[PDB]
Amino acid sequence: AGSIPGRRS
Amino acid sequence: AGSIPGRRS
Amino acid sequence: MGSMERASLIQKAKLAEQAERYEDMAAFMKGAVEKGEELSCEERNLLSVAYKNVVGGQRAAWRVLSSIEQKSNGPEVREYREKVETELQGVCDTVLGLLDSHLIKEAGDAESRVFYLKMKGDYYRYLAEVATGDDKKRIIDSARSAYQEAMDISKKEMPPTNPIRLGLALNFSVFHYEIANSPEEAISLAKTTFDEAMADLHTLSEDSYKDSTLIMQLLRDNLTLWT
Amino acid sequence: MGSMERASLIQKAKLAEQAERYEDMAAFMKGAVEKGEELSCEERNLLSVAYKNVVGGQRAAWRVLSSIEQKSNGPEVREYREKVETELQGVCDTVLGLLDSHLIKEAGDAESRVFYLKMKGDYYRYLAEVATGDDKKRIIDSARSAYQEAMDISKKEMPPTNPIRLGLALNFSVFHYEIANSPEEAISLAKTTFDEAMADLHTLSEDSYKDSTLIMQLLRDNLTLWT
Ligand SMILES: *Cc1ccc(S(=O)(=O)N2CCC(N(C)C)CC2)cc1
Ligand SMILES: *Cc1ccc(S(=O)(=O)N2CCC(N(C)C)CC2)cc1
Ligand SMILES: [Ca+2]
Ligand SMILES: [Ca+2]
Repeated sequence: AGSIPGRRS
Repeated sequence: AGSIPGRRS
Repeated sequence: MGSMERASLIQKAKLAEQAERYEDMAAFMKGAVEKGEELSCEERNLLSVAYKNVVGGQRAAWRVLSSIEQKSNGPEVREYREKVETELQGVCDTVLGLLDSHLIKEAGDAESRVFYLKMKGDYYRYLAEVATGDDKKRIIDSARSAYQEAMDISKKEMPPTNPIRLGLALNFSVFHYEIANSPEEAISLAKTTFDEAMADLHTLSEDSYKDSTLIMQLLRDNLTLWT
Repeated sequence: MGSMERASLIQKAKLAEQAERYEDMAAFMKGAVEKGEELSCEERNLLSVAYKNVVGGQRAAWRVLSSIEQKSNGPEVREYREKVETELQGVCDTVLGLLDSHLIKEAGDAESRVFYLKMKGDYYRYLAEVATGDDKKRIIDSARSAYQEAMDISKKEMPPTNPIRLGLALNFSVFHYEIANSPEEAISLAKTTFDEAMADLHTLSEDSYKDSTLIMQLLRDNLTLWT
């Protein structure tokens, strides 16, 4: 299950 | 040009 | 970072991202927050990206060590898992502290307030991932409460395709599935979010359509795994 | 790490590698070296892997920032490049300090002594990558001197297929090409090393053959780029 990656602007 | 990667045991 | 200009901290956070120096990036953005001014949309994203990378590396390490520890059951694996766990909790507490002093209370527009409340839910969720027992219960309720307030605002104030609204619903659905032991609530939220976004896509430009459909595919990816 | 047992530091270094926590891994291995006992083959490799990962991330970041700085020519890019550069130099100085106090002087077998002298050449080479001017000259000579002593021992004491001998020759050839502005010396060393290893492969077991040919392919990869 994946949350928002959120690791690149 | 590549040296020994050397980053995994 | 008290002696560095706000604008220089922001510029260095962008450089740190390019250099894949995420601990530096987070320290620069913490310094920028502590200048006391509200953050722009771009600055909020830099803050979030920095800490998501830092805590993401810690979570990955904690999971590796926790798996080794579980298979083992000397003190070294437990001790080192505890060290990583304490570091992870410290980063989560730092982010939560920035949100509480004073990002959330000064956030009056729906876009900023929902963004920060989603962060608050996420970092309580990361605390919940490593918590054990009754402390876990209150941490779980803190995550749920933050996500729920963000959801309530987002449904009143943002269109169903708004990427922050979509990402909030995605992460709250993961909370339900992975933390709260509520897979049916997770599935229902993901399905309803996806369907309401689909019905609103016709209103969007080409660029906004791309932004929204990318997150919709993440909702569908979870639904595929969960059903 | 003075209060932690040597064996616990080694065990935690192995866990840190699995968790991709290379700064921790390097700190554990520094603590193990500072116990004052000589290192086994496996322990030397853990020390080298830890620091190569730490300095490798710093070098990659320094190159990103140096490229941005060169394209730009406020003070922020230079200041941040300098910060990363100083951190990188500090890690190199730490490794060189461990080698000087007292790993090299206690290393009497060819395998350990060549290993440590190759490290010494590598970390002076990383210092040379960021050095400017006449300081660069003495740093370059320090790298050359360490590699040359390692080469002299390796040619007297190890077969031409030994993986440490091969990796030393590979890295010294990179030094010649990239640092010393001696591409012809780099090519000659890589070619001679490859050819002498090829002629010795018949003596090896299947597993040793795999070890040696993997490094020989790296020599060939460089020769392909250089010719
Ligand atoms: C939880 C969250 C954070 C940020 C967004 S975003 O700003 O719309 N966006 C999502 C995709 C990312 N890639 C394009 C890099 C960038 C940030 C949405 C939800
Ligand atoms: C410079 C150097 C260091 C180490 C070696 S090694 O021990 O023979 N070996 C090379 C390949 C690596 N992969 C198999 C992971 C492991 C270490 C050779 C040269
Ligand atoms: Ca100012
Ligand atoms: Ca002891």
